[PDB]
Amino acid sequence: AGERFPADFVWGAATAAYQIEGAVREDGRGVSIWDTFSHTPGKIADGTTGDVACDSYHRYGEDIGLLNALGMNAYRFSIAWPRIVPLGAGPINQAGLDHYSRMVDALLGAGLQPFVTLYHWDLPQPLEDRLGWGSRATATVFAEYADIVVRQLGDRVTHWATLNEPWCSAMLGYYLGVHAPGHTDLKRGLEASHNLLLGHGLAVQAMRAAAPQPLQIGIVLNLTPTYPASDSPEDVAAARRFDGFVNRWFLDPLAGRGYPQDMLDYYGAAAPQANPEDLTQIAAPLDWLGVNYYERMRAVDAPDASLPQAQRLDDPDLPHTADREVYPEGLYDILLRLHNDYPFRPLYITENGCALHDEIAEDGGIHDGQRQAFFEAHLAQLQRALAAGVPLKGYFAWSLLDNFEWAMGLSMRYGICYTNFETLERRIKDSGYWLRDFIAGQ
Ligand SMILES: *[C@H]1O[C@H](CO)[C@@H](O)[C@H](O)[C@H]1F
Ligand code: NA
Repeated sequence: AGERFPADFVWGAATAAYQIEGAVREDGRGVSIWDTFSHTPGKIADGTTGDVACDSYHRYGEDIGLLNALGMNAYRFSIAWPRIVPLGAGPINQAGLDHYSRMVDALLGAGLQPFVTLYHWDLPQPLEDRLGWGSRATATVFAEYADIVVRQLGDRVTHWATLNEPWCSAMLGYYLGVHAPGHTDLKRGLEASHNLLLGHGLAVQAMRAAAPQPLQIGIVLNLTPTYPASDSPEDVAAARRFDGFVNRWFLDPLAGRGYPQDMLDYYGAAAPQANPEDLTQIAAPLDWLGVNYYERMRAVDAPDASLPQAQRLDDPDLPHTADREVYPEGLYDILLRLHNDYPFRPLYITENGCALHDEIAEDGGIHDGQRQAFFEAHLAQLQRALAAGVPLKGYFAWSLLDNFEWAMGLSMRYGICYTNFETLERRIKDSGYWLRDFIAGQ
């Protein structure tokens, strides 16, 4: 494959508001489901919360300094709905909009294109009190929030994503209970998935009407390429079920193909009520799709397990990070599939990276060679994808800096920059210097 990326390729790093900002009560911010969840004893592995995190509400200028030192040309970050509409449904908080306005101006002044995520999991708690993503009304008010934000910032921000990883919000938040709000019911999770998709579609339409200029609007999906452990009917069916559970359940309705019928049959009475009107809304045309990629699923049939009755067959020969199996070829596979089998284009890699047991060494650096190798290998797969015609326009490393990693708290470090959570000092890791020098060469 090729050596060089396009001259106008987007090179960035990514964060999310609750994971980095802190300042959870400042300047009118409301309570989010992640404030409630992280303050519930036992939900976070290490007793931490997002109360301070990286203090990026006050220290985003330091984050900009890091992006500049890395030679990036873009920054993917989220806007906290609790800062914009603290009650979820209700009046706006101009102080919240002004904060992000200043941030956007600081990014543009630095030559960093803002790639804004509207929803990165921090649902206002008052909406969860009224069933959260279990209620259609949450979709409606999400679109109202999207309208307000674009009205004020859309003169400067062209590239917007509605949702980050609706599979996580629905299935981890309402079915498996490991993410906020922490419910454990399949029917509620599937209902949440529909109202997330509906909220996405309503927001796209609202954003286009509210925008002062044409916008490039996408959605961001985690995708897991799935492979049967054997060619038996049982294992192949398990792979199809897992592929439907994570990938096709979201890709198909967004593509105007309805929900996948095999999954509707498998889910039975737990499937949501989806009329043709909702599906037309959900398929609101998009300008790009964001792909979040870390891992494959090598599936074996698991009849006694919870739905989708498919377990991972571990490969001890493959490298593992602090929390995941490394399989770079899956990134090529999933992109080839999107390019040839689905209508979304162009594509951005909106999240890719890894977690390691990073420490500051005696010399002062962070020697994260496995993370450097992770980036090198995945970037090579992107060159293969580009060679095959995949319309890939950018890449965002997850994450700019170590941050609050959801149910694992501050204990799971994904940064290309190290965060000292006691002093708030950031330091570039060796992999970040590698990205800097690779990008500079491009
Ligand atoms: C994508 O995955 C990373 C690692 O688990 C999370 O920190 C991000 O919030 C999620 F969008
Ligand atoms: Na390892």
